[PDB]
Amino acid sequence: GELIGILNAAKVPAD
Amino acid sequence: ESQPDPMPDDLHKSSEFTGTMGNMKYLYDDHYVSATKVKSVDSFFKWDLIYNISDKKLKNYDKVKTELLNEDLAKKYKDEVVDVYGSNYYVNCYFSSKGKTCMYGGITKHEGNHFDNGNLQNVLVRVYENKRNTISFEVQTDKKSVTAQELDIKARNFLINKKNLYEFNSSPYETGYIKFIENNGNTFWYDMMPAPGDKFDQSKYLMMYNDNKTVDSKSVKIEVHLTTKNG
Amino acid sequence: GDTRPRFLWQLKFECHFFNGTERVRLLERCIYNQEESVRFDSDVGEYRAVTELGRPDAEYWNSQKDLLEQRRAAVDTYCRHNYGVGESFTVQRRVEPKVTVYPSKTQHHNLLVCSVSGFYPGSIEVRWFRNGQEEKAGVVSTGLIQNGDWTFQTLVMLETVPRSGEVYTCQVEHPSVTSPLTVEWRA
Amino acid sequence: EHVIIQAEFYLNPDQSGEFMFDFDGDEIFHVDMAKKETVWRLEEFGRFASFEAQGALANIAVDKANLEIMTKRSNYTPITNVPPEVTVLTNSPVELREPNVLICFIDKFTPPVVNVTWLRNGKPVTTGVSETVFLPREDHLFRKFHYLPFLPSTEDVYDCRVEHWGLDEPLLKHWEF
Repeated sequence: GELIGILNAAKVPAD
Repeated sequence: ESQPDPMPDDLHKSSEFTGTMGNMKYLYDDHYVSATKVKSVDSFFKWDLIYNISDKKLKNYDKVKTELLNEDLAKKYKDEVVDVYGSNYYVNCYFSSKGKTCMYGGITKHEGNHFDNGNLQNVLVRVYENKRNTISFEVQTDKKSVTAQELDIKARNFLINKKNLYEFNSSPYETGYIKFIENNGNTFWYDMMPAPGDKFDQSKYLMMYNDNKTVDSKSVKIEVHLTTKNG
Repeated sequence: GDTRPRFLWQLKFECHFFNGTERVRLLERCIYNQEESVRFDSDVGEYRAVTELGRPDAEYWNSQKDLLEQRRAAVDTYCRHNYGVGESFTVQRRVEPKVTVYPSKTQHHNLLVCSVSGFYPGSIEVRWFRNGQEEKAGVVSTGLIQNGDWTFQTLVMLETVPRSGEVYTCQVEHPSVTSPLTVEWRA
Repeated sequence: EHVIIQAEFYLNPDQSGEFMFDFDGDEIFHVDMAKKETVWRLEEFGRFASFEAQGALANIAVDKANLEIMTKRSNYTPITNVPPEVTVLTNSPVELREPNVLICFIDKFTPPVVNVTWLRNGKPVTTGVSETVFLPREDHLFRKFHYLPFLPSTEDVYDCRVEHWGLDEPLLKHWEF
C-alpha cells in the first residue's frame, strides 16, 4: 500500500 | 530430523530478480569480517554483540555488531574469548555503542578450536550444475568447529572467481543452494540467490546466518547445486 | 534479584488534526524518565526546553537552520502526508455497535442496562427515553472503554420505577449508521 | 481532533526499544526490532499501507545514544517505578458457552517492563492468548493489553496476574461469571 512517512530522530549534543 | 532438500519451487530464481546482482556478489567477493581472540565490548539489543574489530584492508570500520538468533545465544558468547568470521553489510546497519559495520552469527569459541601449527583443515566442496558434478575443490579453515557461514562464504568467493557465480547485473545460473552434510547424516542448505523483486536486501538475506550454526571441519561435506535456466 | 536502576528515554512526534487536514499542529517531544524535557511545537516554530534538563538540546537544535526548516515543513511533508495515506483505513474505519438491553443483576426500582459494544470509532452517543422523552436523571454510564483492538464498548444504566405499559428506549447514534439504533424495554 | 503519534522509546539497562505508530489511541503498527519488519495491529492495515521498518532501526539507535547522554547529565537520576492499574473485562456481554474474550488492561505504569500471566483456576493459560506492545499515554506512562479467548462457564475462575517493579507483590485481578 501507500507509504507512511517517518520523522528522523534528532541527535542531542555530545558530552 | 535434517532439513528437506529443496524442490525447484523452493528456490529463488535469478530470472525473477530485477535488481543488481552485484549487490549479492558484493557480500561474497573477497568480502568478510575476521578477528582472532577478541571479546564483545558492548551490545545494542539483547541478542547482539559488539566487537572492536578494525578494517585491516581499507580502514572502513573499527566497530562490528553481529546479530544472533536470540538472547541466550548472545548471553553465551558475551564474555567469552572468541573468533569471528562472517559477511558484513553497511546498508541499514545501525547501533549506538557505549566507522561501523554489521553481520550475523559468525562467532566461535577460540579456546582449543585451532590446530597446533597454523595448520588449516580442508573441506570438500562438490559443485553440481544441472544435477551433474562439474568441478570439485576444497576450502580451508583454521577452526576445528567452524560456522557454516565461514565455509559458505569461502565457497562462494571461489565460485564467483572461477564460475562467475554472481556478476554485476545477473548470474549465469538460475537457481543455486549450498548444502551441508554433517558426519552424523544431518543436512541443511542455504539459498544462494536473492529473493524475487527489484531490490536486494543484504541485511535481510544475511540474517540467515542468525543461528550461528557450526560444524566439524574435519568431517563436514559441502555440495553446491546450481542450475542454468534452460539446461 | 534485579534491583538495577532504570533509565528511560521517549521520543514522540504528535500530529494533531482538526477539521481534516485544514489545521495541523506538529508536536515533537522528548521525555527522560517521566519528565518531558524538550519539545518542538509547530505553532511555536522552534524547540523550547520544558525543564532545565532540556536546555542544552533546545539550544543545540535551534542552531541548526536545516533542522528547523525541515521541522517547520513537517506539518505538510509528514503530518498531512501521513493523514492522506492512512485516512482511508483510520479516519473512515467503521464498525457498527452491537446493542442489547437487559435488566442488571443488581436491583423497589429496576435497573436497566444498555450494552453497546464492538464499535469504531469511539465517538458515540447513547441516551435513554421513557415513552419517547429523554431521561436526564437516573442515568449512569461506565464511560467509553477502548479495547486496544480498534474497538470500543460501554454500558449505560437507567434506574427506573417501572409501571406496566411503559416503554424505555435506549438510543444510540454512531458514525457507522445514518439513523439511530433503538432497543426497547417493555415494562 | 484526530491524532497520529509516532512513539518510540529505549530502556536501560534492559535495552528494550520500541517503535510504533498510534491513531487516536489505537495502534497502527510497531516494528519488530529483531526481524526488522513491520507488524500491523490489524492484518488489513498491511494491505492498505506500507512502511520502511529499517527506518525505525535508525531512530532507535539515535534514541539509545541520546538516552546515554541524558542519563549521564541528569547524574544518573533513575526512573521512579509507577505501578499499573489493572482491570479485567470481557469484550462483550457474557453468555454461558457463547465464545467471548477476556481483556486485561494494564494501564498508567512505567517503566515499560511487565510480566503478565492469565490463570484459569490457579493454573496458567497459554492457548489462544495474545498481547499488545507498550502503548503511549499523554502523561508519558504506558498502557498495554493482554487477551484470553474463552468459553464462559459457572465453574471457572480467572486471574490476570501482573508483576511490575512498582508492585511489592504480584497483583491478581479476579474474574468469574
